[PDB]
Amino acid sequence: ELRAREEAY
Amino acid sequence: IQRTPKIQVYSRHPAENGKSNFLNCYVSGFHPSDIEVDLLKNGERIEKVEHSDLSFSKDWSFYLLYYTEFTPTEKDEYACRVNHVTLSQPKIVKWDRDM
Amino acid sequence: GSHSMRYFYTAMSRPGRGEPRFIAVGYVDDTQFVRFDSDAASPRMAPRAPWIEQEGPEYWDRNTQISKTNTQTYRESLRNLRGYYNQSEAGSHIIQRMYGCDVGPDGRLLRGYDQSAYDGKDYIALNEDLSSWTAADTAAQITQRKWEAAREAEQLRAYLEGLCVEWLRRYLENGKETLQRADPPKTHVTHHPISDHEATLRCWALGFYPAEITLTWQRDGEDQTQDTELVETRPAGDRTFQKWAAVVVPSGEEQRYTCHVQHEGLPKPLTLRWEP
Ligand code: NA
Repeated sequence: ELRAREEAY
Repeated sequence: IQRTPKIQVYSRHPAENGKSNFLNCYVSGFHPSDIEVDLLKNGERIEKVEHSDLSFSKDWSFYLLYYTEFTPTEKDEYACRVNHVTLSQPKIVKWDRDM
Repeated sequence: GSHSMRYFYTAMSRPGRGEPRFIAVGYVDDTQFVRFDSDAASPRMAPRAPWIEQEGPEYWDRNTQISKTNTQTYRESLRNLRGYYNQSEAGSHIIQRMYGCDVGPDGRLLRGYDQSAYDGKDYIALNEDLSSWTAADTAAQITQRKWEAAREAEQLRAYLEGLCVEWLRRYLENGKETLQRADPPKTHVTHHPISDHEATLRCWALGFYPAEITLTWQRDGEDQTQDTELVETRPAGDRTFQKWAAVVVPSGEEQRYTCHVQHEGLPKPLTLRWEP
């Protein structure tokens, strides 16, 4: 299961 | 900084003339990810070769497996041809049947 | 014993050839189980192991949407890192990210991971505490400050201690007949003459899973590490792996040499010698 809602670099 | 591919050419199962097998070209250790890989039968490109999904190792270098079903014979010569930005010309690695 | 889940992201710009490509692949231990490719005719999270196929439509839609959103977010990130390094619009650049969790035999979190690279060099990584960052350089410090302001480490920790271990435990049960089965290597020793002076002894290990293995040559019981040619472990294509180790031996001294094999699938470690 992937991690959702990643912040951009 | 760029890294040149390592190349291994080998069969899935121990090779037996006349019996179906898989021919593998495993390319690894390279960066960046763009790479051109052909499998050759007597010098000619084999059509419809499959490959694995792009992934990478702990040191961030990429690896891919190119493979096709084949039936080895005594006459036939197999090879893997690889081009990459690090290579002036394509590298040809022959399937060393006996190992 | 212990087990891991990892996702591997690669985002690659290609100026003049469209928008950056985003690829994601997921593994449990040494078994790939999902893939996503933004270049696909219709991009979707797709199964790559039979035991993940039983997940329902909600799973596939949710992981597909996350991957489609990541395609956009990683395009933003590539634009940002190009600026942090003062790079032109003309070059191709790559962000790579690996994240996931290790669990013990009882399913408890052993350690979490989140690590990133830019053009093949370490860029920023979550520390083992799952609460602070290590930045490689002053560009990565910009990402660090952004992620500290957003409390992103707290989001990673929540994922790694929660969803990551929960779904890894689910996958391990659903795929237990393969993921929790270790297949031992099939082994043999070959002899390749070089000259009247020397021959090569090669120790083979075939068809093992997982990839972790130890192959060593000894001479009179002493490890021959400096003299052993050790090929990189390589996939067979049927989930199993292959490896060999070789040593050049003086003619007639072959019986002083032993090959030692250690692998989780073996009842006991193997000791092999050439059998003419
Ligand atoms: Na080239």
